[PDB]
Amino acid sequence: MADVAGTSNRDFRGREQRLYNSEQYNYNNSLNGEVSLWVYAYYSDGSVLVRNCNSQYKVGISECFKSLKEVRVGQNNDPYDEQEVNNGVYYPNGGEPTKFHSNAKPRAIQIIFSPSVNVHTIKMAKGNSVSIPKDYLQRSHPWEATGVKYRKIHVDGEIVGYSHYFELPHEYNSISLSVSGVHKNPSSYNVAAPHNIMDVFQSCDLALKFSNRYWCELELINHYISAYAYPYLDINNHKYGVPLNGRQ
Amino acid sequence: MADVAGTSNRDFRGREQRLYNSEQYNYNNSLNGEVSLWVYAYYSDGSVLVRNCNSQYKVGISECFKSLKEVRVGQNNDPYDEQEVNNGVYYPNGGEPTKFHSNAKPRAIQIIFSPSVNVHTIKMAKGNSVSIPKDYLQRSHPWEATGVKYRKIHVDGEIVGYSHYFELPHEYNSISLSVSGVHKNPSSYNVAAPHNIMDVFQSCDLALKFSNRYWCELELINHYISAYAYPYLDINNHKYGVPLNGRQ
Amino acid sequence: MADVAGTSNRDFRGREQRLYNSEQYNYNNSLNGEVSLWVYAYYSDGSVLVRNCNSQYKVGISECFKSLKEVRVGQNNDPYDEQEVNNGVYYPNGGEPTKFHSNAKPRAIQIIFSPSVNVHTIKMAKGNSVSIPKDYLQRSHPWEATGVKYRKIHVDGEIVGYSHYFELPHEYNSISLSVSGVHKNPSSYNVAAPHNIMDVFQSCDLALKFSNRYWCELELINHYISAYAYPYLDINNHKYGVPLNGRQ
Ligand SMILES: Nc1nc2c(ncn2[C@@H]2O[C@H](COP(=O)(O)OP(=O)(O)OP(=O)(O)O)[C@@H](O)[C@H]2O)c(=O)[nH]1
Ligand SMILES: Nc1nc2c(ncn2[C@@H]2O[C@H](COP(=O)(O)OP(=O)(O)OP(=O)(O)O)[C@@H](O)[C@H]2O)c(=O)[nH]1
Ligand SMILES: Nc1nc2c(ncn2[C@@H]2O[C@H](COP(=O)(O)OP(=O)(O)OP(=O)(O)O)[C@@H](O)[C@H]2O)c(=O)[nH]1
Ligand SMILES: Nc1ncnc2c1ncn2[C@@H]1O[C@H](COP(=O)(O)OP(=O)(O)OP(=O)(O)O)[C@@H](O)[C@H]1O
Ligand SMILES: Nc1ncnc2c1ncn2[C@@H]1O[C@H](COP(=O)(O)OP(=O)(O)OP(=O)(O)O)[C@@H](O)[C@H]1O
Ligand SMILES: Nc1ncnc2c1ncn2[C@@H]1O[C@H](COP(=O)(O)OP(=O)(O)OP(=O)(O)O)[C@@H](O)[C@H]1O
Repeated sequence: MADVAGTSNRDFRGREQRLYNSEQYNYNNSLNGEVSLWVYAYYSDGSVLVRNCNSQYKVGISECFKSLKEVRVGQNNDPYDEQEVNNGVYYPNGGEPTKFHSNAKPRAIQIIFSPSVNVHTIKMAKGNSVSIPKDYLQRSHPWEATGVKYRKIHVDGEIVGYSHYFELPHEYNSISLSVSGVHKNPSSYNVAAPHNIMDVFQSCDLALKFSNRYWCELELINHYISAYAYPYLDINNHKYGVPLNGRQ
Repeated sequence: MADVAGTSNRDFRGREQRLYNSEQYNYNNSLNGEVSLWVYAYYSDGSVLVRNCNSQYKVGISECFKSLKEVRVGQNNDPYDEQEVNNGVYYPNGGEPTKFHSNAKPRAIQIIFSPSVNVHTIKMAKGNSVSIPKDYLQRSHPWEATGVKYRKIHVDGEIVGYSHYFELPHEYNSISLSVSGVHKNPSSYNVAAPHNIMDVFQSCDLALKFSNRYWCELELINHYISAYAYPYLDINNHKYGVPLNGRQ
Repeated sequence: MADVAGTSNRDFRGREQRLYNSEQYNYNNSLNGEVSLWVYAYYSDGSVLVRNCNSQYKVGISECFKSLKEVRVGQNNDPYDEQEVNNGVYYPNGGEPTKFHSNAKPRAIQIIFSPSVNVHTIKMAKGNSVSIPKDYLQRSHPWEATGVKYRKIHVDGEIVGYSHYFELPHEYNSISLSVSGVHKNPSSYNVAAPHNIMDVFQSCDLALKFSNRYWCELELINHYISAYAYPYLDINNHKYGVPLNGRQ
């Protein structure tokens, strides 16, 4: 005898490796492929809650003020005091917690999409603590289209995902949050027109969700992001992901 | 320069105020606007759980027997005994709780929609304790269309919302509950036909939800309803809401 | 005369009984009828979690690794240790629980549909512990169509439901799970084309859900399955259900 490895056009092992990676990249971008969304809530103790949803055609996550708060499973969370925090955040002077600022409040949110999203379809409702998009329902558009703010996460010249990050450093940064994006579809075949619409309804049923609180960004990077070939952007602006298209 | 306030057609401050209010009322009723649903569960201790959802195009809430039960966050809820209540309510003589009637059972339900709902589209599945609409699945239509029972909440001659209220005073009033309504659309443009269908799918992702148990109706009126310009109807048939159209 | 019972074509009581049963069977199969899905998670202590959803047009259930785990309401569940189990199952050697195998892990899953499902529409995402269908998102089709594996549950010659059962006997059988099916529609009228599409969106709102952990299969058979005329298949391959069509 056979040709020698890495010297000719008959390194079929090499060609197959490149195709395997290209096939995965392009399958993900096909209408048969996943589109995925991660919402990361960063807490002052360094821990990070991730909410993930993976689905065909479109994907979303919807959270309220309470559901974004840090919960340390199987440890003390002062649940009564934190309900009083909630009452005090839903209306000023509306509660009697033993604290001014709950350390269970997120300090920042990172939204990441898989590279298979179309950024023009991204929608976000970053609402107030009682789940209104813009102060009062009567004046609220139920979302903002924020795609232009999404940064490409590049690795080795390939877009491995998209990130929108915003800090919540101020005491009044008390939010509810929903996010939605639609899978790429450069064809003119509408996946939700009658020929395929019921499948999109089924995709709502079939969407897989994951949630966990990791003790720190290092642990998240190591045992979640890297383990499962997900894209990420850390606090030092370091990009993580696996470039696949046309690559060995 | 200038004319004197409140004496001529050049009180532009006055005209702008009236337009600001009219714009909010009419924006809410546009296809860009919210439709909102509140389900209030009233408990014997005077507290009130609210479940709220705010979304474009259509909105709904789905609860089971268990999820409607009173939960006092961070206080004693006798969770084992209340699981035995559940077993005893799912099937007669099916549990061994230390009580005949759980005070965590709702005594009444009020369903309120924003004025932007079309009442003809309202659907409710008030089912039994195991989440069947009408005793057995084989004979169950999955909803009832109850719009004709909805009372207008009028303030200053304007409809600020719609209410359907039913008490659960009897021991056998053990329910599951889902409710759905569609945003007004007097146009013939179908928001869920192919030109806009994927946006309606995204609205399912983007819908914002809120839940809280207020200690009493007074507190709910003060720190939830009134604070956020929501419609309400209290036990004394008093109407709450903010009239906007054509008004200063 | 009157004729004597059970001797002539004028036993109208008999004819009405047969029609009542036939009407229920056939109503369930009409587009006005329910389609229902049950996911049973079997634990080593003999208890069984059921997740049920009942809805018009289509129905689904989506669970993650954590949500399928046994929770004994109001009893000790060692929540910190079980969070460490989760960390250790999401990534090998990723936690520090006091055990090798959590007895809260399901030992098997049974998926049952009502007889009103079309088995060709059934879709399942049996994913890994972090909610990816097939190891990595890039290579994952978001479901498998498993209808050919569904066994008919026959009683008295009638199909009363469909079952797909799989054991999780191995230590590596750590899963996430979503399942979806569409209600029979032998007509060519698309329930999700524009004439009726918004109603299918409302059905997503209106779907009723039920969850409970029964202490054993006997109790489930007695107080859930049999009580509510649901189909079932027990560990000894015994079929349960109520035959209705053309029957008294
Ligand atoms: N492209 C390129 N890579 C370099 C160069 N010098 C060092 N490198 C390293 O080599 C890596 C790329 O190697 P290859 O993947 O085999 O080069 P390629 O350009 O992708 O060529 P093909 O994969 O054969 O199409 C990069 O990640 C660099 O870190 C250089 O001059 N050009
Ligand atoms: N319309 C009306 N309001 C009265 C009358 N007497 C007292 N009021 C009070 O005045 C309020 C309405 O005042 P306005 O809003 O300025 O009157 P309006 O009829 O709405 O007239 P415009 O807003 O200028 O179109 C009501 O809420 C009443 O409580 C009356 O005779 N007619
Ligand atoms: N069909 C049938 N059933 C039998 C026979 N012998 C005993 N059985 C029992 O009788 C039951 C059926 O009785 P029926 O429902 O009145 O008989 P059928 O065949 O359904 O007749 P129709 O309901 O009048 O149309 C079955 O469940 C059997 O357990 C037999 O020879 N033929
Ligand atoms: N020294 C080099 N000279 C020329 N081309 C390079 C070199 N290093 C990498 N490349 C190529 O340039 C392209 C971009 O790779 P690069 O490593 O810059 O991506 P990146 O990970 O986004 O970089 P960075 O994260 O440092 O901004 C790839 O096709 C890669 O093969
Ligand atoms: N004394 C009055 N004489 C004439 N018109 C009035 C008077 N008070 C209010 N109105 C007008 O009548 C219309 C209805 O207002 P009204 O206060 O009756 O509404 P409402 O809040 O539903 O009343 P209620 O709650 O007492 O049934 C409004 O346009 C208002 O400006
Ligand atoms: N002894 C019998 N002789 C003839 N027909 C019978 C007899 N028993 C039942 N049947 C009929 O045969 C058909 C199938 O009934 P059968 O009891 O076999 O269904 P099944 O409950 O699926 O049976 P199994 O569970 O034992 O496999 C029905 O129409 C029934 O009336």
